[PDB]
Amino acid sequence: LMDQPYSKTDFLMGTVVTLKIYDKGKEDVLDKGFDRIKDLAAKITTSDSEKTSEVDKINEQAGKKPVKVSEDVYYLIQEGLKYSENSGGSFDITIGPLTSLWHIGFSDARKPSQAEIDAVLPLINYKDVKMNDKDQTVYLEKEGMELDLGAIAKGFITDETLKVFKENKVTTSIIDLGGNIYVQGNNPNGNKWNVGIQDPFSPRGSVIGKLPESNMSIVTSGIYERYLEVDGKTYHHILDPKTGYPFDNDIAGVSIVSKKSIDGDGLSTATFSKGIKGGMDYIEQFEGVDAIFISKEKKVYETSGLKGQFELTDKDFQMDTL
Ligand SMILES: Nc1ncnc2c1ncn2[C@@H]1O[C@H](COP(=O)(O)OP(=O)(O)O)[C@@H](O)[C@H]1O
Ligand SMILES: [Mg+2]
Ligand SMILES: [Mg+2]
Repeated sequence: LMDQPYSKTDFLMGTVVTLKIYDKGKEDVLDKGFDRIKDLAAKITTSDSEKTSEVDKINEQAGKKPVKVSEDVYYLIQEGLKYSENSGGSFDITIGPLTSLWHIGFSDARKPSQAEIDAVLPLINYKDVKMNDKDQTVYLEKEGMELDLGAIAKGFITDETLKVFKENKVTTSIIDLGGNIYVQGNNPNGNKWNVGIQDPFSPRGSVIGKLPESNMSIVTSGIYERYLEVDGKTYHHILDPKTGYPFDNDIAGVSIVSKKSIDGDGLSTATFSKGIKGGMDYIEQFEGVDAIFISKEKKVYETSGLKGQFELTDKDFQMDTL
């Protein structure tokens, strides 16, 4: 193991992405990782006017005909439908018509009018996604429907990147896709990795504290990471598919700790829909999954798996308990 890792940085999917590998001799696995990330993102993205992705193709054939898709996309949509069901539809990968409408995080983001929202809500229904395992085809049942895999793409890509790493016998590494961290192995000095917990009020990278972790995903969401501002008001990018407006409750930010990064992303949105007290309860129903919640009043909560493990460093915040 090396003290200083092999490191590469890029800007993809609208975020800074960095990979670090500490195993001597494996510098070329960084390119294998970024290659994989780029291949997955090209299949998944809807927001490239120059290329038609598999997701784009599914969307343009809504109500028309099923679409042959690759194993990567078929798999990701299957998992998205499970998270959709498991969430009670507060998370729904068919939110596409609604997220296209606000298009938060792009220079043309806007607050649509209620009448425009009302027109797209009847299109949001994960149950209208028709999978065929035999054919490996995906069919949206009604015209107008749009898939949006945004809320699970970085988790899936992280896990797929780790698979690339393990295939090349990488043992110690850090994968950072902006709002997703995976830490593999331990620090070369033998300690667990000290994972920063994001300060939801400050730019990405600022932290309120550290959580020691090894071989774990940490996924972070917050009310200010991608948002729109108009008339002195803020609209973040995690939308209520039943309302058309961003979830409004006491959560400022949440970091979810799990074995798989996709479960991190997956569980993120149903957690936002439930608030602090309800989101902790939801997370307590999932074995091997925990969370640190940060409320709008700057108080910090741990689920049972994590109780007493977060090390708070920012005095503006305070540990609290239900
Ligand atoms: N309720 C929802 N269910 C499913 N997907 C959503 C929902 N709201 C927004 N999305 C899509 O998923 C993305 C949110 O992903 P998330 O992981 O929470 O943010 P980040 O990209 O900062 O990690 C949005 O940008 C949008 O494309
Ligand atoms: Mg997510
Ligand atoms: Mg994410």
